[PDB]
Amino acid sequence: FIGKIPIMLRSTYCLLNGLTDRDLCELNECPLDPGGYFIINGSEKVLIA
Amino acid sequence: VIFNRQPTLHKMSMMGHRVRILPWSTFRLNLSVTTPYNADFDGDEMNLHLPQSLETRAEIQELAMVPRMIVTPQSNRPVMGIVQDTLTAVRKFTKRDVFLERGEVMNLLMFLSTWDGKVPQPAILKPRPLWTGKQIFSLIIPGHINCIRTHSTHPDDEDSGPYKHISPGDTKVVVENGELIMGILCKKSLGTSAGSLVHISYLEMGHDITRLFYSNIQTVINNWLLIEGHTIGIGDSIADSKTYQDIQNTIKKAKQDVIEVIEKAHNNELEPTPGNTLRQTFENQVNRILNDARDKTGSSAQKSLSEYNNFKSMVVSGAKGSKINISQVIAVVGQQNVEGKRIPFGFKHRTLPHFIKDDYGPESRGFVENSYLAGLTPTEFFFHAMGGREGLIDTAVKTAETGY
Amino acid sequence: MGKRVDFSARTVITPDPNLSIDQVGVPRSIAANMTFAEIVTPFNIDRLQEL
Amino acid sequence: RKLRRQMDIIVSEVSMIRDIREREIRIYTDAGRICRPLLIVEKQKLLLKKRHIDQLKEREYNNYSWQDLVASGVVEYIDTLEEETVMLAMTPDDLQEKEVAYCSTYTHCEIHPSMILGVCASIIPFPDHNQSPRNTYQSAMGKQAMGVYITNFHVRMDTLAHVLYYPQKPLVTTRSMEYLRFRELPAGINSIVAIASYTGYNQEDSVIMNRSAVDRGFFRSVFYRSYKEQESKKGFDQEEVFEKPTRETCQGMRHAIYDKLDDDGLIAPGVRVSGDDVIIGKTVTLPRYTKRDCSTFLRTSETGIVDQVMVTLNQEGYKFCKIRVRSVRIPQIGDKFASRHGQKGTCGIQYRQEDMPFTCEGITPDIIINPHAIPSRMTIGHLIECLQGKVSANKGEIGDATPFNDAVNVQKISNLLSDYGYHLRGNEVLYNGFTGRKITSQIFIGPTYYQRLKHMVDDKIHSRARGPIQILNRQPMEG
Amino acid sequence: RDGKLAKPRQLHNTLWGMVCPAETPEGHAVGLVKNLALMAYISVGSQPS
Amino acid sequence: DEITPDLWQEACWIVISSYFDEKGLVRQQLDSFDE
Amino acid sequence: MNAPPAFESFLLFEGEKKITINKDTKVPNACLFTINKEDHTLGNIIKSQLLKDPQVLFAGYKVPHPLEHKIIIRVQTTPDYSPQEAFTNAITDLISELSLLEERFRVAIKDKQEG
Amino acid sequence: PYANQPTVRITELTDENVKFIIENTDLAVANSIRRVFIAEVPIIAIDWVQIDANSSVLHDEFIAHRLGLIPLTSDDIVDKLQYSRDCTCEEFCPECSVEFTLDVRCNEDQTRHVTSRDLISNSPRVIPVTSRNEQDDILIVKLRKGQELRLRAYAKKGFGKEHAKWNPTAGVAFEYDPDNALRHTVYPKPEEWPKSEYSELDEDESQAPYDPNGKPERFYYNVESCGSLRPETIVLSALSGLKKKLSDLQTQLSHEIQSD
Amino acid sequence: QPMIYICGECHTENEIKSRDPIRCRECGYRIMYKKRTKRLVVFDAR
Amino acid sequence: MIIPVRCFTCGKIVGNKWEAYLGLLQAEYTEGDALDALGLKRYCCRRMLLAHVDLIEKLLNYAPLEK
RNA sequence: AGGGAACCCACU
Ligand SMILES: [Mg+2]
Ligand SMILES: [Zn+2]
Ligand SMILES: [Zn+2]
Ligand SMILES: [Zn+2]
Repeated sequence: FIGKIPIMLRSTYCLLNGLTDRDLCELNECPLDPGGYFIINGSEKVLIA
Repeated sequence: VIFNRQPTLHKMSMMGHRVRILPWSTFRLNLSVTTPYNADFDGDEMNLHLPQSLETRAEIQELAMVPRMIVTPQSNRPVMGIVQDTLTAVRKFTKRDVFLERGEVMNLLMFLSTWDGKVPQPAILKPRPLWTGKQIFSLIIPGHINCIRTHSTHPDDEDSGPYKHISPGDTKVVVENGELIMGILCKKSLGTSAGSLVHISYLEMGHDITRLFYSNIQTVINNWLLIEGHTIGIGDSIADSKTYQDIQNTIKKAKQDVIEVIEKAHNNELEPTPGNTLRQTFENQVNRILNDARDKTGSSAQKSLSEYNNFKSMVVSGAKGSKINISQVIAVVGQQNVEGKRIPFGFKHRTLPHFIKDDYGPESRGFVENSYLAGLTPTEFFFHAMGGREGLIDTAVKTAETGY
Repeated sequence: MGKRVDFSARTVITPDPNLSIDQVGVPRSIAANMTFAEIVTPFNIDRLQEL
Repeated sequence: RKLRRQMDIIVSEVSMIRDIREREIRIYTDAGRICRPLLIVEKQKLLLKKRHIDQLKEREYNNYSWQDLVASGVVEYIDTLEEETVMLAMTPDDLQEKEVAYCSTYTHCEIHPSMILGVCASIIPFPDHNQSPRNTYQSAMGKQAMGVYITNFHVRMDTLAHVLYYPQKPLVTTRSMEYLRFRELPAGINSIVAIASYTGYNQEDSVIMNRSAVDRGFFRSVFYRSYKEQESKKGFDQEEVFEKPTRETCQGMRHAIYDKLDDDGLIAPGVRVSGDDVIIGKTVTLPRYTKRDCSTFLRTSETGIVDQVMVTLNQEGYKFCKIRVRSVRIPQIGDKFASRHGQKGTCGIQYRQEDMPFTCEGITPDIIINPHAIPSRMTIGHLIECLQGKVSANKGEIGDATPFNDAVNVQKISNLLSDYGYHLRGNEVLYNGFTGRKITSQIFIGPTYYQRLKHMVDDKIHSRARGPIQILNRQPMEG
Repeated sequence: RDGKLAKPRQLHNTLWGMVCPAETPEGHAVGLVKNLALMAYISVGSQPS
Repeated sequence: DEITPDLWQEACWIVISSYFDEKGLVRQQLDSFDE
Repeated sequence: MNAPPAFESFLLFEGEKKITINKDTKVPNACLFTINKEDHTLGNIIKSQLLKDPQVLFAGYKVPHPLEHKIIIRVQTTPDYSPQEAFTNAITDLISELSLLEERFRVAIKDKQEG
Repeated sequence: PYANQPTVRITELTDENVKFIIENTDLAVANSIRRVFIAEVPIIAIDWVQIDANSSVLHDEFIAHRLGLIPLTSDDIVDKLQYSRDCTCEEFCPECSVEFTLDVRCNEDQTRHVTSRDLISNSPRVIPVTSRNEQDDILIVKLRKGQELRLRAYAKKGFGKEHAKWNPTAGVAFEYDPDNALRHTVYPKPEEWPKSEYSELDEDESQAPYDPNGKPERFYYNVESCGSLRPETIVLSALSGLKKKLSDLQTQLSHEIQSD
Repeated sequence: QPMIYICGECHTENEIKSRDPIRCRECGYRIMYKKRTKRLVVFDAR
Repeated sequence: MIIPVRCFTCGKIVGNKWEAYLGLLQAEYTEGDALDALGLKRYCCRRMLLAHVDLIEKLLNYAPLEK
């Protein structure tokens, strides 16, 4: 173990990757939420190009 | 209280007001004071300061109250005039053929704070008693001031022909002995320019009488506007088919002229003017052709407008808009410029990948040949976006330079 | 050269064609939160006592 | 190019530029090159054929997707450098033969020119009919508009959130709005708007609103604020604990009542709260004795009802609470509104239904905006939207305001509106509400999509008369 | 944003189809913060081997 | 074979719809992070 | 925060008077009638009825401010008449017309319902 | 110097609208009657809601607002009821209110629609209009399994001037001088304006000739009811209410004149 | 005294004592919600 | 989120029309025909139905807090 | 009894 990497939501290595809308709603996630951001201490962060 | 809007650019950015308590959560302002503050009601916020002693209260009362600020020493002319609805409406109100019945007159007199309670004799007694707009407005004018002005649509040769003193179009404003004898009121007569009616009222009567003059114009005219109405719609943006064909012919001829200039330059038959390289000469000729086309189409569009057209109503009153705005809505939008030049070749020898290389024609370099009503083509849309970006940037940088 | 000050207020502005040019409409909550110190005299003691 | 279009050795992402005048060929596989897809033109024909459209129409079943278009070499990604060498047709109409051909050597065609716009500018109807700074202004204001920001908002404890009661999708849309999910999560209401002078209270960009409509839920919204707090046991000397403090033991208790708290030191959902009301009771033991109040109070000047109360442990295992307070916001004088055309204003006054001007049917405007906005702003898109919206409400369809559409012009819309029994330019005869008299001028009136912006006067109003001061300089605090 | 040259804040011709010509903040950042056009894509890179 | 104008409008929006069905709107973020 | 209660537009506050009468001193035989918690409905009908009276020289009304609930009616009559008399007679005429209209509407409804 | 003598004709009378013409009156009276239809005809509506349970996806004020907007049959009761502010009762009594209760829980796997049919009244004659024995019931909220709504509400007398929920109309059509003989409007291009349904012009004529001696007579109304009152009862209640306003003003003015 | 909380996962009510860590007795979930108040809540229907 | 009870503009009841309108659409009515069948004549009421987005179904997709 | 700095977004 060498550290932890914050994971971008709905990316390949997120727990939501590939879930159906019904599965997302069971997790209390909005199916329309596009992802593409991080959660750091509860706060949603987006990287600006 | 002292009222203030930032940035505080001149004396009239901080003026004294008397407080009136009202229900909801906003500061409420009379429309005429928006001009000194450079304020509007699209989310602006203003500051209030309450003087805390009789001495500061007396200072504000005697030096800085709004009425004392009506004329500015920056340019020896009023800083406040009649604006927006009141201006458009008063222009309509004072037209020669505005007639009011007994009841309408009584209502308007209801809104005249300085009225002495005597209903004037109507201008028309038979077959029916009718008052004109000019008679009521004469009731609004203070004292016995004397003022001559001209309406904005006053023809230039009228003053030298016959009818100099009996205007066919009612375009000469004459206030004599406090009475509006003739003429259509507009920005030239009720605005902030030197020698306007409001200026003469301030100079002849005090700040107090003139304060009442501002307020009464507003209350009486707004209440008449409740009958007259004022709108702007799609129908004001249209022109007749003959006008459209004339505009299209003008544009087509201008395009062919630019083609001829290009073909001349391509054969080395073009000679530079003194003090100009050949490319500057070619650009001068092209820009001249396109400017002439824009002017001619604008004139055609302006000629097509009827007296009921609402764009024209707001332009002639001086309340909002210009003849250029009308030309761009009805006729072409015209040339788009960046840094004073036609659209540059941002790609290699091309303004966009949709053109061929070395295309100096109007479409390629940013001449928008459509009106806003017709809608811009994609390339015109992008070139117009480049042009507009220029203005946004100018604002956002000039501010700091000027502030320093 | 500049400072923050007491006895000041700020809010959105909205038009009122029914005010004189020298008036300003002020909401009640602002009017209730800002004060002017009035000196008691025999002229005004009753009015101020009720206040 | 053949290899890239087959996807054999060169992936679609790769850029290959030939500078003919120079004698350089430049190939880029870097990351970070911006590109866009374009239709390939060979000779003077699209490689995209009717069969590709047929296969895409059934993509639900046959699974034929966008990737198959790219694989069949019918579409290509072109980055800016390669675009320098492309001869691009705006529409397939440019490939049609013409008396004097302009180019006749096109290599590519646009899929649709409206794709030049981003997400926010794609919701503007008829943007090609507005002055460009106005499109720029809407592009910002649309990000300030209240809607339903996300479907799972009930489970989110965001610091700030606004939710509109009754969002509608616009009667007049662009085709690119289908992909932005604006239908699903709309941020506005189609409003009956009249462009008129009426009593003077919409001058200088202000608007007049119908109070009876507001009474019925027009643009009513709800504001949420979340407060968070945690109890820290950092040191054996001092520890913070959630509790309902009492004035005998705790010392720094404000004069606010603490009886709204439960025995766990927390307020319960459904309790009404006002500014300077305690919502989380918390005490810290000292090194009126042995306890210092450090409770959380509702922000000053705000009010609402506790919506929900969540209790957890944070990362280091300390007890942790978040409290969401809800506040219903009824639109009022000073609140800010905007159409999609950069026409923004604050509400200047509200009239009840009977005071509003009316058509010969019972119809009164929801909003009255002032005609002096248009002439210098030149937002003709707004007027055309109103005209088409009137047609679309009468006909029972959604108007198409996609920008560069030749099948739509003002005359066609006007002709349609005449068929439904209205004046073809959108004007109506209105009657004055106060007196019942007709208004001499006829009034432009129709449905227009309006937005309620987050800027509300009750979050801005502020006054001071000798309050708190800064420590270093003794001048009034900021904010 | 403190710099006052217009040139990098201008809408360059090559933004066509890549960056929205309309969406940009109207403050100090005008022209410096941009937004992708709807169909724009950014390459992730690949090996030239 | 050839798409005709009256069909062209529907065809172009079908192509664009398929594009967005495949990619979404934040594909650049997700692809960059996956890489 | 600063919203007035809705009932404020039609409920008299404690001590507030429904109607006050003052003389207009600029001209003879003129009165101002201030009415609290009324709006254009009453003001307009009363003014129009007064204009029907041949002994009324001036009749008009206004709402001084839309956010307040007061109307002012100004009436001037000939010297052989009184503005108080004109105001009273105008209200009586309006009541009579409304009573007749209600009777006739009842009769018309009955006719329509029968056939 | 005296009163008008209006006449009335009913041209259409259904359960939801009444269409009629008033002749030989003045525009001010016609408009005042219109205004009274909208804002000063009393009606019964829910104006007090106590929520005992609400597990729906809609917050309490949302539900309460929707309940306030449900029209209730008021046709004969409303004249009997007193205004709650005037009643001597301490909270709410049958002389100034009507009690409603609602208690719905979703125990099944299909969505439960809470409609106005679930509003149970204490008065058989004051009920949701859609519950009167086609028109569906008004949706209040939708529940999924395990969610519940339980509340108690009181309906009281009021008029549209206070809140639009007490407005009995669903559109008041009003119109005079269909052919523009008085020129109270001026058409820039008269020929492109469609005819009024009350026009009596030929298809080749756009507007009537100007009438210099004309006055507005003959006002056309189409009063549509929201269901709380019958349309004719709306009209009659308006006439009576405007008359009452005038009578009260007359009494106050008599006191004021006598007091000086 | 009871202080009933609802589990965020299994929706089970369960007692919690101040100074007791947050944890559902059934499923061990660490997020709980307070129950609606018993105080009188009354709205005008406006 | 849920169909408004009244038309904002005129106050006509529309809150009892949404399920019927959805029914008519699935029975192959065009929106204009369905709105005519429901008696929605003024374009304000028609706007109410035409532009509604029934977001409450999406909200009903989430499990409630209390069983 | 009451902090502060930094940065970001936004409004006129
Ligand atoms: Mg501004
Ligand atoms: Zn009672
Ligand atoms: Zn559990
Ligand atoms: Zn309606």
